[PDB]
Amino acid sequence: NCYFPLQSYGFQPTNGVGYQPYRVVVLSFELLHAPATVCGPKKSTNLV
Amino acid sequence: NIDGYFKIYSKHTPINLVRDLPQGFSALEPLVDLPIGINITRFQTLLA
Ligand SMILES: *[C@@H]1O[C@H](CO)[C@@H](O)[C@H](O)[C@H]1NC(C)=O
Repeated sequence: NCYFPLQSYGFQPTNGVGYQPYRVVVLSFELLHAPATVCGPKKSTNLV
Repeated sequence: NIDGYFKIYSKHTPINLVRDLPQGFSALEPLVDLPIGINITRFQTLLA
C-alpha cells in the first residue's frame, strides 16, 4: 500500500480514438484589475 | 504619475549663464510615457 504517485502515458500510434494523445493549451486570463497590456487587433481600412 | 502612467516632459535650450536658473519662458514637449503601475513617493538624482 506504498504507491509512487506518477504514471506515464502509453501513447502509441495504434491507440484507439480516445487513448491517442491530445495537446492542450488553456489561454487563462484575469480581467480588468490593471491597465490594459494585451488587446485583440484593432482592425483598419483604406483612407478616403 | 497618473493612473499607473509615468509621463516625462522635457526641453533643452542653449544658455550663457554663470550660477542661476535663467529668467524666461519654455514649453516642455512629452518624450515618453511608461505604463509601470508602481506607486512613487520618493526620488534622487544620479551624478558623475
Ligand atoms: C499603492 O498604495 C496604495 C496606498 O498606499 C495602496 O492602496 C495600493 O495597494 C498600493 N499598490 C501597490 C501595488 O503597492
